[PDB]
Amino acid sequence: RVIQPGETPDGTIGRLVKRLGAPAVRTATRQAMRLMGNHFVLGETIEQALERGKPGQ
Amino acid sequence: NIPPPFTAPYAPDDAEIAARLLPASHLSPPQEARIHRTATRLIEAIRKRLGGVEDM
Repeated sequence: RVIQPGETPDGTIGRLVKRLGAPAVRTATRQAMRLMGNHFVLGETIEQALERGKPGQ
Repeated sequence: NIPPPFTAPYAPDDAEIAARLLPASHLSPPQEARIHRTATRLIEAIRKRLGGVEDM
């Protein structure tokens, strides 16, 4: 999509952006990305998760 | 002409000062809209986030 400027900040992310500012929200998202990638073993199916979490270890 | 040695009342009444400053502070809505935007952008940049003493 193309994002028109001056969009009223609604939604959970919009309200967050209004309170913290867009760049902090981007920073918080990247941290959440580190947390999701490091502390969770996830996949679309269980086989994908199980393959991801693999370690002769 | 060189001004006289500076002597202003040391501690005048706050209210009388505010009575002049409050109306003169008025800005038109496009003026306020521009200030709001510039300030928002300046503050958001500051919240991007090593930093400073306040952070420590």
